[PDB]
Amino acid sequence: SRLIFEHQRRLTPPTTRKGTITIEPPPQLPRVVPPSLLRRVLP
Amino acid sequence: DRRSFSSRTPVNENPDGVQYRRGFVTRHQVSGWRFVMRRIASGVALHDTRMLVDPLRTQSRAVLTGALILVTGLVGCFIFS
Repeated sequence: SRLIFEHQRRLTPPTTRKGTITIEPPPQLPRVVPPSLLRRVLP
Repeated sequence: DRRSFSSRTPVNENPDGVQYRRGFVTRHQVSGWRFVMRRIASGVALHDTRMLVDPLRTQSRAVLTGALILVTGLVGCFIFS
């Protein structure tokens, strides 16, 4: 009646690299001094 | 050295900090907008956004030094007369 199956092993999909991706935090908002124009009109 | 103080804003937990309502623009916001608009204009023209060397700022500062040399030549030839 029916045919016969042979359980060949499963192919393997490209697995997800299940890890822990870390990002370095942004910088710390450095206080720029307003340029104090006497040292800005010279350039 | 001198033990300075970085800029800090903690969480509020209080019904006043939701009430600011003011839009005032700092120096950091306008410098960040200068950086973003110099990264976009170096991102639709140069087609690389690493921002190592930006040539559009070089060209625009070149024509601005041209206009500044014009203005200094005018103030130099006005004091001659």
